[PDB]
Amino acid sequence: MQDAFTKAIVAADLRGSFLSEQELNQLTNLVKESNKRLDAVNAITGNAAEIISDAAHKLFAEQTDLIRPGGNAYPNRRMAACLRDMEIILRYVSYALLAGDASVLEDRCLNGLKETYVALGTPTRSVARAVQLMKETAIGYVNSPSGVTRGDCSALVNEAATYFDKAAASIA
Amino acid sequence: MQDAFTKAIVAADLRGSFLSEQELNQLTNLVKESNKRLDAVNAITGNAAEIISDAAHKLFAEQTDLIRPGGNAYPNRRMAACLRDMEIILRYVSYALLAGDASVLEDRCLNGLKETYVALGTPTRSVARAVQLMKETAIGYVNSPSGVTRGDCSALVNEAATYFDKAAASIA
Amino acid sequence: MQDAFTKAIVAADLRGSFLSEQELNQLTNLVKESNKRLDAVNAITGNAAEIISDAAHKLFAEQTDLIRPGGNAYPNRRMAACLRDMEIILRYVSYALLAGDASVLEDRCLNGLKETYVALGTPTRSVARAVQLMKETAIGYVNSPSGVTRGDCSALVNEAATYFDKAAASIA
Amino acid sequence: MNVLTTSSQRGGKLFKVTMTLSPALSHHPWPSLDTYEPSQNSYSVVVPLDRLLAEMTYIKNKGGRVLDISPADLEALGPPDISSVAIPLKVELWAKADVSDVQAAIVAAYKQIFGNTYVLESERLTSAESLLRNGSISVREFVRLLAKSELYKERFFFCTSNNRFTELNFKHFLGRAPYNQSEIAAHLDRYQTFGYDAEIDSYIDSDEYIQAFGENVVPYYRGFKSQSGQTVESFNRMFKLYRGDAGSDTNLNLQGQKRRVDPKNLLRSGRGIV
Amino acid sequence: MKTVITEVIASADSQGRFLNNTELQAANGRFQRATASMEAARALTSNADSLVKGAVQEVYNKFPYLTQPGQMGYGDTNQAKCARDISHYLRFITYSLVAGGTGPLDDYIVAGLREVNRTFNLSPSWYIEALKHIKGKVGSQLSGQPLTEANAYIDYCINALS
Amino acid sequence: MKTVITEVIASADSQGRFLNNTELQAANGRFQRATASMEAARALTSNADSLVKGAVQEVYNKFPYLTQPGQMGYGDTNQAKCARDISHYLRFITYSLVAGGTGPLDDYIVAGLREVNRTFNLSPSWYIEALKHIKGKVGSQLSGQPLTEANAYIDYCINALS
Amino acid sequence: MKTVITEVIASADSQGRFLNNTELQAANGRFQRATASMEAARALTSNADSLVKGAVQEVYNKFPYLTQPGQMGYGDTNQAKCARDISHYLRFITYSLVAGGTGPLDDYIVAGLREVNRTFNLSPSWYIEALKHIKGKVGSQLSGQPLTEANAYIDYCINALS
Amino acid sequence: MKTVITEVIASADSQGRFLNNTELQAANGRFQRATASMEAARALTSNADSLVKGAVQEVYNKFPYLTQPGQMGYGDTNQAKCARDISHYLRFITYSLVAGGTGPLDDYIVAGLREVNRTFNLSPSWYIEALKHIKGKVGSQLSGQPLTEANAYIDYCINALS
Ligand SMILES: CCC1=C(C)/C(=C/C2=NC(=C\c3[nH]c(/C=C4\NC(=O)[C@H](C)[C@H]4CC)c(C)c3CCC(=O)O)/C(CCC(=O)O)=C2C)NC1=O
Ligand SMILES: CCC1=C(C)/C(=C/C2=NC(=C\c3[nH]c(/C=C4\NC(=O)[C@H](C)[C@H]4CC)c(C)c3CCC(=O)O)/C(CCC(=O)O)=C2C)NC1=O
Ligand SMILES: CCC1=C(C)/C(=C/C2=NC(=C\c3[nH]c(/C=C4\NC(=O)[C@H](C)[C@H]4CC)c(C)c3CCC(=O)O)/C(CCC(=O)O)=C2C)NC1=O
Ligand SMILES: CCC1=C(C)/C(=C/C2=NC(=C\c3[nH]c(/C=C4\NC(=O)[C@H](C)[C@H]4CC)c(C)c3CCC(=O)O)/C(CCC(=O)O)=C2C)NC1=O
Ligand SMILES: CCC1=C(C)/C(=C/C2=NC(=C\c3[nH]c(/C=C4\NC(=O)[C@H](C)[C@H]4CC)c(C)c3CCC(=O)O)/C(CCC(=O)O)=C2C)NC1=O
Ligand SMILES: CCC1=C(C)/C(=C/C2=NC(=C\c3[nH]c(/C=C4\NC(=O)[C@H](C)[C@H]4CC)c(C)c3CCC(=O)O)/C(CCC(=O)O)=C2C)NC1=O
Ligand SMILES: CCC1=C(C)/C(=C/C2=NC(=C\c3[nH]c(/C=C4\NC(=O)[C@H](C)[C@H]4CC)c(C)c3CCC(=O)O)/C(CCC(=O)O)=C2C)NC1=O
Ligand SMILES: CCC1=C(C)/C(=C/C2=NC(=C\c3[nH]c(/C=C4\NC(=O)[C@H](C)[C@H]4CC)c(C)c3CCC(=O)O)/C(CCC(=O)O)=C2C)NC1=O
Ligand SMILES: CCC1=C(C)/C(=C/C2=NC(=C\c3[nH]c(/C=C4\NC(=O)[C@H](C)[C@H]4CC)c(C)c3CCC(=O)O)/C(CCC(=O)O)=C2C)NC1=O
Ligand SMILES: CCC1=C(C)/C(=C/C2=NC(=C\c3[nH]c(/C=C4\NC(=O)[C@H](C)[C@H]4CC)c(C)c3CCC(=O)O)/C(CCC(=O)O)=C2C)NC1=O
Ligand SMILES: CCC1=C(C)/C(=C/C2=NC(=C\c3[nH]c(/C=C4\NC(=O)[C@H](C)[C@H]4CC)c(C)c3CCC(=O)O)/C(CCC(=O)O)=C2C)NC1=O
Ligand SMILES: CCC1=C(C)/C(=C/C2=NC(=C\c3[nH]c(/C=C4\NC(=O)[C@H](C)[C@H]4CC)c(C)c3CCC(=O)O)/C(CCC(=O)O)=C2C)NC1=O
Ligand SMILES: CCC1=C(C)/C(=C/C2=NC(=C\c3[nH]c(/C=C4\NC(=O)[C@H](C)[C@H]4CC)c(C)c3CCC(=O)O)/C(CCC(=O)O)=C2C)NC1=O
Repeated sequence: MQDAFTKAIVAADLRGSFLSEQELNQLTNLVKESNKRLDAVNAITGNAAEIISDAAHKLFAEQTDLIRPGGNAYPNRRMAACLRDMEIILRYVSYALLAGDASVLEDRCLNGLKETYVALGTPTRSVARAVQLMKETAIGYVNSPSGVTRGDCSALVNEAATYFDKAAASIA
Repeated sequence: MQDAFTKAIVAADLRGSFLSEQELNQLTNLVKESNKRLDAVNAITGNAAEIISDAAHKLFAEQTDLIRPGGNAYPNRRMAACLRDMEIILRYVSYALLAGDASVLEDRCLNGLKETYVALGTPTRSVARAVQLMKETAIGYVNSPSGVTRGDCSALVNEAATYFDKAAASIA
Repeated sequence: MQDAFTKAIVAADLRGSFLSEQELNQLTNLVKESNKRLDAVNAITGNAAEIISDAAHKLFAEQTDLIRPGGNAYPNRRMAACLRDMEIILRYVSYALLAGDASVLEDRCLNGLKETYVALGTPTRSVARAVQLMKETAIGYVNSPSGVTRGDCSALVNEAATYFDKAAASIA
Repeated sequence: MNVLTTSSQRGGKLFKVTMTLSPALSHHPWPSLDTYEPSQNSYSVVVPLDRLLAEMTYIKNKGGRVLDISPADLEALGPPDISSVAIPLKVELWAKADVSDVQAAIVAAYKQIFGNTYVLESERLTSAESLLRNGSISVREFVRLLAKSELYKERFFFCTSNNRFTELNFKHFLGRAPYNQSEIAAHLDRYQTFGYDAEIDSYIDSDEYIQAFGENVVPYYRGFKSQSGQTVESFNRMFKLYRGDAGSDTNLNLQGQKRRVDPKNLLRSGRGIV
Repeated sequence: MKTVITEVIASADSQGRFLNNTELQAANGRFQRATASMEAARALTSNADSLVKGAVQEVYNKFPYLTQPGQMGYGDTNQAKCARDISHYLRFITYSLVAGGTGPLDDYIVAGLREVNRTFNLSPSWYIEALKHIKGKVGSQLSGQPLTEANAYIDYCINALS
Repeated sequence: MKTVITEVIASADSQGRFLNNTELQAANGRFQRATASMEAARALTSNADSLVKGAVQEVYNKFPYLTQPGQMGYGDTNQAKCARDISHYLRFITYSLVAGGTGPLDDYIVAGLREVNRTFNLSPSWYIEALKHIKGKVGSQLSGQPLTEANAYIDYCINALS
Repeated sequence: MKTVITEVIASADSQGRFLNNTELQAANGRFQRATASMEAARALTSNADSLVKGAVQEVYNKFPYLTQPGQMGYGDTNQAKCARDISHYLRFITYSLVAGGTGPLDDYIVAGLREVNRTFNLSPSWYIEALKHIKGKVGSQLSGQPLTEANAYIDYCINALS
Repeated sequence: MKTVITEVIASADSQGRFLNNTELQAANGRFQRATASMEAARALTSNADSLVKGAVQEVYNKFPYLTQPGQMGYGDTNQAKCARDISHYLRFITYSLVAGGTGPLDDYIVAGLREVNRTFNLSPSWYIEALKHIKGKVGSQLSGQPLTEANAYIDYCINALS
């Protein structure tokens, strides 16, 4: 598994080199913003259930097809599987966000996922949408939390978004 | 696994409906003929060994190449495998016959079977024939049995053959 | 698994026949040369480590890219894997040499090996070369050992070579 | 479990199997609901011959579906050697043919157009060959004649689906794999409304065909080399399409004429509408 | 899908064995029992409409506050999705009656129930009370072994929710 | 296929290990023993014809009733398939002699024996009696270590059938 | 690759669990400690080569027979491959410093070390002595928590080689 | 019992390696964080009495009907067992604060929670609402990293109950 430092190290090694002063300071900045990062990961963990629930309510509000017999979130067994997958993806997105690298998300979650769903008959476009809704709400929480020091988290909100967007793209 | 009732239920559910009076009475009739069905399954169980043996004797009577060196029912190891497969197929045909549905046969036995045999070099046309012979003899026994009230057991006899014919078709 | 006798037996059986006087004497000759064969297998076992080591030193002498970063025998983990594979192949070549038949080599070692290496990004041409070097040194030892009775081992040296050459061909 | 090494241990014939599993065989040890890894949706495992019957029975029961069984040793010898066909030898028919110049062409058109299946001597299109010899028709003209023939219709069309036919058609007539899902669809709709014959014409009067083969050149392989407006994944399709020098199109396979290019694979190169 | 027939077949298969007198005796039970089961099924089927409206209302009468604004028994959509859900339960009860086992209930309502109800803030108490009411009224639509069957499956759902 | 050579190789491979002095000593046994084995093999090979006819008949002489009508030693096809079967046994005995182990017998006759014999109503007693007779006559075709080898494998078949 | 971040994530994942306050507290340690780590990293980075030439020579001075002909500290290629190897170690030490864990050392030098050294007749003693020397000189390039970090990883390599 | 210290030790043990510098910072995180944690702990400890009475009442104010006769917020024993239960939660929150991880919560409240609540007809909604209220008031007893810690664990309980 990689994190943002480990990634630097692998690229350096492929040159046969000690880390460039370029790469060093990029990583010094990561350490600089790490308290914000911890709050951002904490924002997701602290509202995981609601993020999934709210995404869910809204997914089925939009797409009643899945809720009706013949639909991929019917009966209870399938809805529980769908709720479970929403959690799994939100979980690996939070891991990527602590790590500063998408690899755990791509390697443990996204790799093969689309082909799984197609084999199952699970409508990937609906799954992509459920991921887009989790993103909206998750970022909502990253941006408006309990008594965190005021500052600018937009860099981290972007990065979190790209992890949500990776997952969506990979699946649709 | 499905039986004839379970099949009805799955189709009803896909409509979002309680079972149609149409489907209800089709199932009432299956209950009506169920004593005959039990005798039919019992006919096969009670003569399983002879059904396999007699099919076998006749298969190798016809295809004397299988029992020559170079042949797929030579030496003892291969003959035992062939005798075993005859039993396995007769077994899943009897299960389908108790169930009133082919699914256990198709899902647990026939699915992939042809491609197995081709990988192995097992001549599928010979296997199909062994199944045709089991069918002849299996259907034979049910008709004349020891001391059963006289009536028409005929309609029941047709249910077996399609299961034997499914297997044959699937394999050849 | 086959040895040279077992091979004879399988071909005889496919005719439905007791072994031909032809085949009998071919096998009588294998028994005739078996002390030499034991010395030949013993030559490899008794110098396995040096055969691998010397092949290795020379492989990386020629292909200094493998031990640079980016190279398939870098870092220590990969070099240990490469040294291990050299041993595995030398091992199955010695087994084939005791057996008088390549089958154990082809079935347990060479089957699928090329496709493994390609999946891994392991340069097959370099692996083929490492096998060619093991051959040179191994045969060196088969031909010039400790106080073995003087005679002609060229037949066995050829046969050992074909096992090394099978492996090389199969992999490159 | 994936791509294998070796075959046997005590001795066996290893077969590698492939399935599609429920969370009944493999699940994570997590707090909720049983799920298998999404990327092991179809999983494959290599089992020696005795354990094989027991494994298939188990898999089928706990819900999986066997997709394939194939001996391991078949599958260890890689992918085809393509040296003969990376860059082929072109054969072209000149204006005043030489009597055996024309002999060269016929043998090659046969091999290439029919996809290396044997065309027995009772079988050959003799009247049509008469025509090429006298110059009444040209090499492309003759190539169209073979395609509309029964022999071509019979080994490649009548017994397989349209997906397969079109995929073979690209291989034979154009020498390259089929690039898009649209290509398959565009063709199937044509056959449906203008018939078999109009559809055959559509590869032989195409701009792509005309550039490369012109009119006196026998269609030759060209998909193992980069082409224009070719998606990138059409170079892996070519391996699926051509199985080596000794491989052929063959309708005599035990399983019948079937596909070779996965439908899922085609979609990776793009999906639109129409 | 669990029925007497599938169960005995499963047990035979897993021992590599033909169906024997043990397994056929079992099957006869399921077939002998079909008449009572299917009478319950027909009665529950034609009364479905009112059984559902009766139970839906009873959820509001037992949990009055649900029907106030800001609550989950308010507005057309909640009250619509409720009727639907009880209707799902009665539907699977009839299926379980007809099928000769709990399979339809196990596969379509029980597997996953709690996870779903917990994510969506649905209290089992409502559903138990819907079912307790349905059980009260089914006392006078059926009697004898059809009632016992209806009861068996209604109670099965109530235990699944406790 | 079980031979001394395959056995030692199997044991090395399974420990990821080169053949060592233990394994090569073993192999020397198999090679030293080849002369006696192969003498037995040649004698059994050229006498095959009569060894088979001798044993076939002895099955009928010991089980007289087999040769009456309605029985399994009657008619050309039964008596033909019998000679063939004893011939199969002698064939694999010679193979086991030549191979240096029971492999050929284990793989081609022992694996599956009882299932086959049981489905086809073939009594092992016949086959034991065929082999007991073959053992009697091989007493005067061979002697010393070739006889011991012949015996080893004939007896191995008789134990496989008991 | 082992870092505080990857470790806590691994532990969460393996229990199917979101990161919680336990895991985020851990991460804060790694981030709070980056300043000292990265100061050590910059100092070790700029003052680099000579450490390699110093340690290479010391291997020959402590094992004189090394720099004599017929030995493994003789000729340009041995002495070149030595400098390179110590340079590899220092490189991975800096990586481990920057990464927040032993991962780079574990994956690129420790995994396989002994097998390689044993096949190539490389004595760990040299490498320990190279590292002991590097540890002596790093005493005056750093101090406080940067020195403790440098030490942690140098010592980690010495234990890997004993 | 899950703490940063026990987690890293567990990971070493299962892996057999000495606690080394990658691990030491994990531990340093837990130790650096103790001050904020323990400030939250002291504030939650001395306000316990009122935090509990505040949350208990809020359960009745948000679910008015609970306090009517025949209901589970009526009579001394229900209302007594409620205060106790919220007090248990606050107690384990302080323990988790002091311990440096969720262990005390995981072992004494989370493991088994749903089974117990389901058998005893206890709705999680009450408990979430007790905790939401406790979270509101703890906004003005603490600030900065002590508040973040208090929040982390309160939210952890709310997610355990959803
Ligand atoms: C237990 C694991 C752990 C966490 C969670 C942690 C958080 C943490 N967040 C901090 C700052 C902060 N955190 C944020 C975060 C935000 N600002 C906003 O306006 C957004 C809504 C939000 C975006 C994510 C900001 C702006 C600061 C102040 C600037 C800084 O220190 O970088 C600080 C520095 C002290 C302070 O200023 O309060 C700490 C220790 N430390 C830890 O050890
Ligand atoms: C799901 C239930 C099920 C079926 C149906 C099944 C079929 C099956 N038949 C097999 C072999 C076999 N099957 C036969 C059958 C025949 N040979 C002939 O010549 C005849 C035409 C035919 C008998 C009528 C033979 C000879 C083999 C052994 C092939 C070999 O190893 O060479 C094998 C390979 C594993 C083994 O040998 O045990 C499987 C999996 N396995 C199963 O688990
Ligand atoms: C232990 C498993 C089991 C078995 C085996 C079973 C048999 C069974 N067979 C029955 C009837 C019967 N069974 C037969 C069968 C036949 N009639 C003929 O003339 C043919 C020779 C034979 C064709 C298969 C007939 C004709 C009846 C009466 C009609 C009917 O009940 O359908 C009945 C109804 C009672 C009776 O009339 O005797 C039972 C219970 N019940 C069981 O629970
Ligand atoms: C059946 C007996 C058997 C063989 C033959 C075998 C080969 C084999 N070699 C492997 C890796 C390897 N093999 C090598 C070998 C080399 N690298 C080079 O640059 C050289 C050209 C070459 C040495 C001469 C390397 C470097 C790897 C590791 C590849 C990686 O993980 O990046 C792997 C992947 C699993 C692992 O790394 O342990 C297998 C299965 N495995 C077996 O079980
Ligand atoms: C422990 C297992 C085992 C071994 C290893 C073994 C070896 C062995 N090698 C022998 C002969 C020999 N071995 C060789 C071998 C060679 N000649 C050469 O010049 C080559 C360098 C080398 C080629 C391989 C030769 C030429 C003879 C004498 C001829 C013969 O007996 O075939 C002999 C016969 C006695 C003798 O003449 O010394 C034995 C017993 N016996 C055993 O039981
Ligand atoms: C590596 C982490 C990981 C992921 C991501 C994963 C996905 C995954 N989702 C699955 C099923 C499923 N996934 C869903 C999801 C949905 N249904 C819908 O209609 C919605 C569009 C969507 C929810 C947003 C459903 C309904 C099933 C069950 C399909 C079935 O059995 O019919 C399965 C089959 C096994 C099972 O059902 O447990 C896997 C492996 N498994 C994993 O181990
Ligand atoms: C549409 C149906 C059709 C016809 C009718 C046809 C005729 C035809 N006859 C040809 C040649 C020929 N035709 C003959 C025929 C004869 N030689 C004699 O001396 C006899 C008088 C006569 C036989 C009775 C010969 C010898 C040639 C070869 C001329 C040459 O190449 O020198 C050619 C040149 C191409 C070739 O050689 O294959 C054509 C096109 N082609 C056709 O496709
Ligand atoms: C061998 C004879 C033969 C068959 C049977 C055949 C099927 C077939 N159907 C196709 C597409 C299609 N088939 C359908 C059919 C349907 N859509 C629905 O929603 C309905 C459920 C269903 C109509 C009942 C649709 C919509 C497509 C286009 C899919 C797309 O491009 O997105 C394609 C892809 C190529 C193309 O679009 O022309 C093939 C090959 N092709 C053949 O050559
Ligand atoms: C690259 C050079 C090359 C080779 C080697 C080649 C082999 C080859 N042999 C084939 C068929 C065949 N090969 C045989 C051969 C045999 N049948 C037996 O029983 C014997 C054991 C054996 C003869 C010794 C048979 C009978 C077929 C036809 C199979 C069928 O259609 O049923 C086919 C299928 C296409 C066709 O039938 O024309 C190919 C591609 N093709 C090539 O292009
Ligand atoms: C196949 C078997 C099956 C069952 C049993 C089932 C239950 C079920 N009930 C749901 C929602 C619901 N269920 C109710 C239930 C009620 N509201 C009230 O007025 C009453 C208090 C109560 C009826 C007693 C409500 C209000 C919702 C909407 C929840 C939401 O999305 O906020 C949902 C979420 C998807 C959706 O919004 O439809 C499921 C899956 N789904 C199934 O597929
Ligand atoms: C490779 C090793 C191998 C063996 C050993 C073998 C035995 C064997 N004996 C068989 C039949 C037979 N075996 C006999 C044996 C005898 N009949 C007599 O007159 C005597 C009593 C006796 C000889 C002592 C008979 C009569 C049959 C025919 C059984 C039948 O089909 O009814 C069959 C059934 C297939 C067939 O009909 O040929 C097998 C497989 N098959 C093999 O492949
Ligand atoms: C990524 C981490 C990594 C390490 C640590 C590493 C060590 C390493 N040292 C090697 C050789 C060597 N190492 C040395 C070492 C020394 N010679 C001297 O003068 C001194 C005594 C000593 C330095 C202290 C020598 C002489 C060789 C050449 C050995 C040979 O091929 O004979 C080789 C063999 C391949 C080659 O010849 O380069 C490896 C893999 N390789 C790696 O990839
Ligand atoms: C160590 C951690 C721990 C927890 C969290 C815990 C919860 C818990 N609450 C219980 C009961 C209870 N819990 C309540 C709760 C409430 N009543 C009200 O007025 C409010 C609605 C609500 C408070 C918000 C009630 C009324 C009971 C009595 C239930 C009964 O026995 O009927 C019981 C049953 C044993 C008993 O009767 O005491 C347990 C185990 N037990 C533990 O050991």
